[PDB]
Amino acid sequence: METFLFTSESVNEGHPDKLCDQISDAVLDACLEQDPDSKVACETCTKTNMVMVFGEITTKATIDYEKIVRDTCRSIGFISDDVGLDADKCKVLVNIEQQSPDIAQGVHGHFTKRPEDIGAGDQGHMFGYATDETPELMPLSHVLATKIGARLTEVRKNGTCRWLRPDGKTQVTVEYYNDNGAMVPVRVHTVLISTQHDETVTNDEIARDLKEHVIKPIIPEKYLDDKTIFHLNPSGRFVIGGPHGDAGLTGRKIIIDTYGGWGAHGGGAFSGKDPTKVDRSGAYIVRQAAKSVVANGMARRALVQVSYAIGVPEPLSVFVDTYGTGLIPDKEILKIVKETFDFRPGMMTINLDLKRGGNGRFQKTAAYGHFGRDDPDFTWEVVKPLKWDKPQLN
Amino acid sequence: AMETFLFTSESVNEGHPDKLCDQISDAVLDACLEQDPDSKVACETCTKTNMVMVFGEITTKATIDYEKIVRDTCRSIGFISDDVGLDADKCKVLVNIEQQSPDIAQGVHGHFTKRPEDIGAGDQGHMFGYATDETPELMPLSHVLATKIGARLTEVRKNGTCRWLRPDGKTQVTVEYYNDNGAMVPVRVHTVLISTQHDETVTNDEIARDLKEHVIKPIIPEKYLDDKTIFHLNPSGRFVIGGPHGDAGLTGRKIIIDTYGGWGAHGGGAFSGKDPTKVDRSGAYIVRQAAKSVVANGMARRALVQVSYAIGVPEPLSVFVDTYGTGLIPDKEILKIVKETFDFRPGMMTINLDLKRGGNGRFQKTAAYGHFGRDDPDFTWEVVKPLKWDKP
Ligand SMILES: C[S@@+](CC[C@H](N)C(=O)[O-])C[C@H]1O[C@@H](n2cnc3c(N)ncnc32)[C@H](O)[C@@H]1O
Ligand SMILES: C[S@@+](CC[C@H](N)C(=O)[O-])C[C@H]1O[C@@H](n2cnc3c(N)ncnc32)[C@H](O)[C@@H]1O
Ligand SMILES: [K+]
Ligand SMILES: [K+]
Ligand SMILES: [Mg+2]
Ligand SMILES: [Mg+2]
Ligand SMILES: [Mg+2]
Ligand SMILES: [Mg+2]
Repeated sequence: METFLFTSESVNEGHPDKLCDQISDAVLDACLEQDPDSKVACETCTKTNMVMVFGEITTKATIDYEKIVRDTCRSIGFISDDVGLDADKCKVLVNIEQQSPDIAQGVHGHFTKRPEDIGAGDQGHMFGYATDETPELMPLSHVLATKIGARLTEVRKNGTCRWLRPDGKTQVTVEYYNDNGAMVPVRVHTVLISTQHDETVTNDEIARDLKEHVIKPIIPEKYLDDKTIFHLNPSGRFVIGGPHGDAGLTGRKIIIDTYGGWGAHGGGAFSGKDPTKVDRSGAYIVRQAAKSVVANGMARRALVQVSYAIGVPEPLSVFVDTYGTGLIPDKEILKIVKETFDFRPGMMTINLDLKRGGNGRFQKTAAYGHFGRDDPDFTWEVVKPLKWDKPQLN
Repeated sequence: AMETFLFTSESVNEGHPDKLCDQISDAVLDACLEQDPDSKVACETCTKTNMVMVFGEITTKATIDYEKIVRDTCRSIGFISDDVGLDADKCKVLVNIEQQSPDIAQGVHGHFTKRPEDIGAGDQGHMFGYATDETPELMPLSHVLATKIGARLTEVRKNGTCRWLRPDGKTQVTVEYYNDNGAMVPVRVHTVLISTQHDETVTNDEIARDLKEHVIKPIIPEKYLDDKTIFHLNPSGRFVIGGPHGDAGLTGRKIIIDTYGGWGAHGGGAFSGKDPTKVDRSGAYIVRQAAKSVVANGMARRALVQVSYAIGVPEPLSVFVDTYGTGLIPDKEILKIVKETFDFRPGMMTINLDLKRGGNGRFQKTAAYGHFGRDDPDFTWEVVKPLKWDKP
């Protein structure tokens, strides 16, 4: 058994970049709840005692940008200068304008084009990935780092670890075997957690609590052994956190948002964008495509690329690769995927019901990742039946 | 019939508002390293209509005019009027820059007391380096053509060939590829796309003519072009409003365009506005050197290298090498050689690649047209290292 090490990280809801992603998606949800046809490109940035929302929104919604910022900051736990931002005292800056008329005519003819004619809202390329190594058909390295980060938030909010503050990051090194291009986890090599904390707790109590309350409950017993390496607040002190410790921006966690370094990324951020922004509706459809290929048993792993030009509905390219694990040739998987999914932006919006905001639909997507999640609002997680002849059947 | 697949990479030029932000961020870094090479810099930039903000964490002995660095960067790019999407002299410049968290500074560098081999990673994360023999710069052709078409787009605006051009432009190339036992062999350019900002003096037929004869045809090798290549030339039909005026920009929103255009992998960290204790940068720069050295020494046709860190720990938590079945020796041996040849500790990388020297736009030059595949001697991570191996 020749093995290799692969590492992915995560950050929880209180990381200053993820805070911005969550605020950006709070603004989106708010615009859509009132005006489903909202054009939203909402960017957020944060530093000590400052939040700025900026970019382009055309909506009929009545929005107060200041209340959405201050509410999002509050629910996450940023309620004093001690935890790294005070939702009720921080400066909130707004530089939001309507979408360029030049973009609006090409994309959606100023709200006049029919679904099937809606152009991509920008150029770019997006990838979808899926792997049979976990039930959610995601990479184990990403899934553990992410589920450890969610746990880290949960034990802060349920009172299991009262010493926790909101800002935390995780990283997991998984030791893998390649089985004919499929990825088979062997064991967890290294676990890293860095978490903000108050001045009541010793580093021995942090190490103990993280192993017992956060790590052992999330990682399957069979991947943990007495050689697994643990780094637990390795910097030795994490009291100052959130924006007070580090400025955050929307769209600076795009690998954490997706597959943790597995598959590929076309580089587009998701948060604060309505679904004419193919960066988001396009990546979601290619995840649904990649997942459907693995879930139907057509392959053990699959990577799908799509690409767009602004004002053009049809994709410029589509790629399927199954890393040698496909049970039919990759070009027939490409033909089945092209027959089965509509990559036109106006169609993707409707097929995935992405014009619904409210009940934090998108805000929920803006921490703990966009993919591998079971909430029915994650409509791109629903597997589509695919038509093919399985080698094993007559 | 030869089996092929389509792979698409994009680029943006120096007037893209996200890329403007990367070049401001890295202009700040330059100014800081030119006066104080031990400068700790995490300089973030964002921009919208008539507005640039610099923010984040700088500890430097340097005496810096942030406001003049912003304006001079906006000016040399060409944002000199509201008509081209930002005026370097009119716009509001906001600054929310403060000193690095002492909790980070103690753990990372012991407030400037830790020796190089003991220097902590400034953060956790992971970082990928890639190389492929398909071009002479050992970059993927999809990425190279998109990138070099965008740099030509800027060059024909500056040199006065196409006087209707404004600063903000995007490109995208779809390449048709043959898989030759894991090695990537480019067959042809399937689709070329350009969207460029433009004044009111030019017609769409003049744009499409000029973009093909002045911009595309000079850059793309003839052997890759044919009478079936698809060309999307300003497909939105109108691009007069541009720059920050048409789209908010942010530092670190072009990390794929900064790297390998969707080939290899990305750990998700941004480069621009960071000093070298930031393993996001020094980490990705050394794994590029390692990947490039494996391919350039003839050990493989393609190579991916991952490295990972924990904050405050000098040694990486993991390394992986994969050659996609092109390695002439087993990957576990290539890993052994890379570990023996490359020092991944952040204090060591900084000195070995000379990353503590800025000025003369050392980093500002990496903040557009990509950090890899360039032969400027300032790109010390492009220098190939000899590797000791026995060719089978
Ligand atoms: C280490 S900071 C990034 C570097 C920072 N811009 C600087 O000036 O060095 C990145 C993230 O690590 C976490 N972090 C902040 N302070 C930390 C500390 N003292 N120890 C460990 N992790 C910390 C927070 O999640 C923060 O957003
Ligand atoms: C189209 S904008 C992204 C979406 C935008 N935030 C919105 O409100 O729809 C992204 C980039 O496309 C380019 N762009 C801007 N205006 C354009 C136009 N009218 N036609 C084509 N490309 C344009 C610029 O490079 C800009 O930074
Ligand atoms: K930052
Ligand atoms: K934007
Ligand atoms: Mg960040
Ligand atoms: Mg983009
Ligand atoms: Mg952008
Ligand atoms: Mg990072």
